[PDB]
Amino acid sequence: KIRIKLRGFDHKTLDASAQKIVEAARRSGAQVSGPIPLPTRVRRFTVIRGPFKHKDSREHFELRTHNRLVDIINPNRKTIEQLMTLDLPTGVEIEIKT
Amino acid sequence: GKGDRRTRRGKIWRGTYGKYRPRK
Amino acid sequence: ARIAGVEIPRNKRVDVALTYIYGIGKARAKEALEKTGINPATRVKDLTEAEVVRLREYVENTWKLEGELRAEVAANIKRLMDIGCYRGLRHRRGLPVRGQRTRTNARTRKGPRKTVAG
Amino acid sequence: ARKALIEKAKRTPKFKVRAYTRCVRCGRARSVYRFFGLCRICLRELAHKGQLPGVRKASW
Amino acid sequence: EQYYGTGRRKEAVARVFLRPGNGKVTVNGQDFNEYFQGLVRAVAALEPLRAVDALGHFDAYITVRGGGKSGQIDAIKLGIARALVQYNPDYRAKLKPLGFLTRDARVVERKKYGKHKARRAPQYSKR
Amino acid sequence: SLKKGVFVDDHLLEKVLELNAKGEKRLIKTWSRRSTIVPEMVGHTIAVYNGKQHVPVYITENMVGHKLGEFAPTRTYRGHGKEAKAT
Amino acid sequence: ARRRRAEVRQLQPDLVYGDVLVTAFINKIMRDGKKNLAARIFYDACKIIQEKTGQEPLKVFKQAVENVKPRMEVRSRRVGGANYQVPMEVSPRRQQSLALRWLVQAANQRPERRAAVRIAHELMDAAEGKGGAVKKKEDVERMAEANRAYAHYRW
RNA sequence: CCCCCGCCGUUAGUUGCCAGCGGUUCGGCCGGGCACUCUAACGGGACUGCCCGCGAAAGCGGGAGGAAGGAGGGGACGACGUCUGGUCAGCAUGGCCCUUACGGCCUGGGCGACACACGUGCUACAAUGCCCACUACAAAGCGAUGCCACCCGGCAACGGGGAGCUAAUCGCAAAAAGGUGGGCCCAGUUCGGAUUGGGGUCUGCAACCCGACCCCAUGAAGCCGGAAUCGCUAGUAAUCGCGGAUCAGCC
RNA sequence: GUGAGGUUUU
Ligand SMILES: [Mg+2]
Ligand SMILES: [Mg+2]
Ligand SMILES: [Mg+2]
Ligand SMILES: [Mg+2]
Ligand SMILES: [Mg+2]
Ligand SMILES: [Mg+2]
Ligand SMILES: [Mg+2]
Ligand SMILES: [Mg+2]
Ligand SMILES: [Mg+2]
Ligand SMILES: [Mg+2]
Ligand SMILES: [Zn+2]
Repeated sequence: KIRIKLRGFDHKTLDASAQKIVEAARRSGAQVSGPIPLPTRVRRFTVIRGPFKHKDSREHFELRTHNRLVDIINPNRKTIEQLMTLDLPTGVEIEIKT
Repeated sequence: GKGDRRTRRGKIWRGTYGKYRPRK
Repeated sequence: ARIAGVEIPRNKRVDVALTYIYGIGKARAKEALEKTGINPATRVKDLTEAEVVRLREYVENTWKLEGELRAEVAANIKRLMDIGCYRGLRHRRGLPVRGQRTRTNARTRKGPRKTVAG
Repeated sequence: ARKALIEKAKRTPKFKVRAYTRCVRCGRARSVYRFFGLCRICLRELAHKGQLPGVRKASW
Repeated sequence: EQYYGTGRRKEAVARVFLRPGNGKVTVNGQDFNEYFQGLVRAVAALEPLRAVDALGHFDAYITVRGGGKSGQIDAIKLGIARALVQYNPDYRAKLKPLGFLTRDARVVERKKYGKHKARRAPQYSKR
Repeated sequence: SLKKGVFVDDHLLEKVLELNAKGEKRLIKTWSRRSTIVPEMVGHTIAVYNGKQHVPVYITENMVGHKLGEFAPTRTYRGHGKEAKAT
Repeated sequence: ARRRRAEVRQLQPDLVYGDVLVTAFINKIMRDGKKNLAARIFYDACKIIQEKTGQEPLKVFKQAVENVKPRMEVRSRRVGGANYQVPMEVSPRRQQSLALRWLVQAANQRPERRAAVRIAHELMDAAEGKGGAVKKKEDVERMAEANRAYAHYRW
């Protein structure tokens, strides 16, 4: 129904919300589906390792943007509550859309 | 040619289109 | 098939032989023919023999005569040194005057590999 | 200078040339980023302690 | 019409569409010589169909998305070869004697350090 | 490629034009050449850092839209030679 | 080293008329990876590969198989005093490949104004069977099996 | 053991396809699908394992066979050590001097000065190339003071809006020879090309000598090079095509 | 049964 911007640090810790709101919202009313994957925006900073005496042969450096969204089929007072009353604040910076 | 003053891709390599060959 | 100018490129396409007339180029030989109605894929030799002679006055209306603006190539260099500026001896020492490098590349206005002793 | 090149550039910034896009703790101004702030040298001796996660080694 | 065949060269999202009909070969809104016009490798597309005396009674249009052009032809040579699940894949005497059972996997190799265009590099100097 | 805004530096825009108030000596010290030379006063001598040192410039009424950027002597190029090649 | 058999250099089964022998020669005509400008010479040109040879549009090179292939020439010599390593008991694959890379520049190096003559400058030489590879088999490939002096140095 | 790649039942079904049959503006468009489709989550997923020859001893030719084969592929990866190789033009650290100073203080000039002489990037010697009707087959990073379709004023280099986006459609961009094209007719030639002094638009304190070079002026050199070099083994060269990164142009 | 115009020490 509603879009929720899911940004996690690692995809396991983003599955600590994408696999916890879902399995915390299937059992008692106003059901929920699984998360579709937003594109992992892997940045590229392929820059020189050594400070001065290093001309070529540099190492790849990435930046992984693990992002999904969970599609609920009904929001109410017992499923919007499950978005903001459970938390594992170690791999999660999420937003709620409207 | 790339390095020419005005060709097809001479606007591409140098950045902008011409005053006789516009965008559309 | 006589032309509007002086040097004849010997009976080519109207986009080609009409172009390198002095005072004429790509964006003058391209728009000077589509206004008059000549298909740009046709030949100068296969033009109408009245279009040979009536496409001559249109070129000689505004811009200054052949060789005179080529003399203004050497005269603009004269008028920029109105007090004998430094750009004048930027010009008259055989080098590009924009500010290119001149040890490597931009070997044009310099004499090609002319003078070194060692 | 070596110490107060940070405080030399903290006058009024004028306009959009001679940019003070410098590294934070040391006196570098080369290969800084608009996500790090640090440079390509300080991501080597700072982000490979574990101090700055996110960026890792991909090596695919 | 919707089959198992997904021929993916060139990161082309292959959705191949065919059933027993009347025409030889079709494409999205064109007629095999206007959309596929431009490469001679598109003059004879249906090699797995025409190779087994099953030439031209299939619709054989597509919805393929990604990359360029000739990997769609490779998505016919391999896309129909994966899309013959309607024509009973236990038929093991139709593609085995011909030199056909090598799959399209030749992808263009990636690019590395000290290098212009994927194993083109500046040379030695000795000074 | 010059535009409708003929820019002179705010450090050097109207602090060259002290002549037009009353009339004084024929020298005033400006710095820049990327800023446009002042078109208000004509015929006099304007002191400028001409690239090497502060030596003045003198117009003789030949400028209509010509750029002053061709006035910069600091490469005193005596001539060719003196290379000592193969090194 | 070199002690290993080759690769999948045999290109692909093509689809136009078969004929992988001369499609590789189209790959010798083309440059810069350009297609639909070299295949138009051999396939889409309907007036130069036929109406001049007399017959047989695709198999013009019947004459350009039997008596045109260069086969027999020296490999490589160092200071190597007076070896003359012509005979060599040469290979058919190298015999075909020297024709495929040496029957190319009788049209590129020999220009003509017309867009129907500079292409199929080669087709008359393939139909007739003449050029630079016919006198070369009499000059180079007939100086190895007649008489007795050269050198015992072989390998 | 760590992934790309070819690769699937399970796959999440905001990419969603009339593939059934649906109705539509005839883009699955729209009020249920997930049967066919990725991104990203994933566990199964052949192993010369079986056979017949070489052999006292695995090296063991080839067949079956699948996504691929006897090492499925490139890649990812870097020994004990060498060069008293180099780094203060990162950092801390020993040490020479400098602390009324090789510091800061203020904005013009310089690193792009020219007659050379080696290799490194764009790279035409032409009908097989080319200003030229043209609109497409897009792999991934980019982008809300930025991208900027459409709608513009447009001979425009580009003013001023808005359309969609706090970021996979919406828009980046054009994917390139796709052209079923008309021709440039052996040409030092619209194949080819720079330096050039005046005008018009700037993103920007400001573009000169250090804006892209935008239609203009104008187009010198070049027909494949010598004593034999040097990047390349089948998706490898080679023109073509896209974005960043400090980022205003871009050098 | 067969091979070198052939080198100088930084
Ligand atoms: Mg001429
Ligand atoms: Mg390639
Ligand atoms: Mg299924
Ligand atoms: Mg391996
Ligand atoms: Mg050394
Ligand atoms: Mg060394
Ligand atoms: Mg040293
Ligand atoms: Mg010449
Ligand atoms: Mg760019
Ligand atoms: Mg010795
Ligand atoms: Zn730093």
